[PDB]
Amino acid sequence: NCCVFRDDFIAKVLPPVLGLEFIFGLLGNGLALWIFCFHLKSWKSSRIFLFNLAVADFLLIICLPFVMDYYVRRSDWKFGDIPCRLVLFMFAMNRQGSIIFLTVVAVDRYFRVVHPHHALNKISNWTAAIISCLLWGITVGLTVHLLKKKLLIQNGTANVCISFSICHTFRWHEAMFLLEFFLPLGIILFCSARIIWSLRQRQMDRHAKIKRAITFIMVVAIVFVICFLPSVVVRIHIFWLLHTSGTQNCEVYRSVDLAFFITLSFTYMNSMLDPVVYYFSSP
Ligand SMILES: C[C@@]1(c2ccccc2)OC(C(=O)O)=CC1=O
Repeated sequence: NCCVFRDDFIAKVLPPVLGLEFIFGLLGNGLALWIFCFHLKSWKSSRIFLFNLAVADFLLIICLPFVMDYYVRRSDWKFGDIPCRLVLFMFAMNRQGSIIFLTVVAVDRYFRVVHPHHALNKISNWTAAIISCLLWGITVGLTVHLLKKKLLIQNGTANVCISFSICHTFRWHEAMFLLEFFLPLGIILFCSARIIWSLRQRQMDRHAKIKRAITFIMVVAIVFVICFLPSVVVRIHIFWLLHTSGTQNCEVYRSVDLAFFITLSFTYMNSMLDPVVYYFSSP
């Protein structure tokens, strides 16, 4: 009897917003994959990591119509009782996989400006594919547990495919939702701080085009914070009522859960702005 409910205001927000993001997501990341496969004449180590970033976003954009149909049925999973776990495993894997390949690019850019002579900058394509394959391995390590757990809680006659329910339990999925964001913020922000400082200490900033390069190092951090921070702060807010003054009354959870469910739409926006900021902007 965990806190699960639905409202009508979200039905006037999510179906238009989620559908609109799907149009931009498919045209953006779909076109980006076209250039990588048939227009990139030299596949270096740096472009390999960026390619995986587009694959993760595309695997999430293709699943946007399925989750969109969930709301239009008044929050009812009409079909796919077993695919409910599948359609949710493909969502957390894409979200976490995008973050992992988002920090790697930031880490890769850090080693090219602060340690120009390091041997890591000259790794061959294969070595950049063995590392990339191992990164995909750890993505499913923290996500395949969705299949083991049972899902589709029945509210009498309705079906809801939700794993972010506001119920007082030490769930690994909820805890991993907080580690997937705080830890990269301690690496992405730190790496982007030295890149925007080493390029300034050595006076390379002035009288060069590199001003644009410094600008887009901060743009990446801005997009990451805007897309993921609001979802986290409303998740921690739920934990406050869950730990103290909660677990009994479901009315206090109504406001936060509705905000959390809507704020989750911020996450599928980083999969739309990534081709605009990462690939297309760069020459
Ligand atoms: C909205 C939702 C979803 C996913 C697939 C099918 C229905 C609903 O997306 C997530 C997620 O982004 O991880 C958790 C969900 O409950």
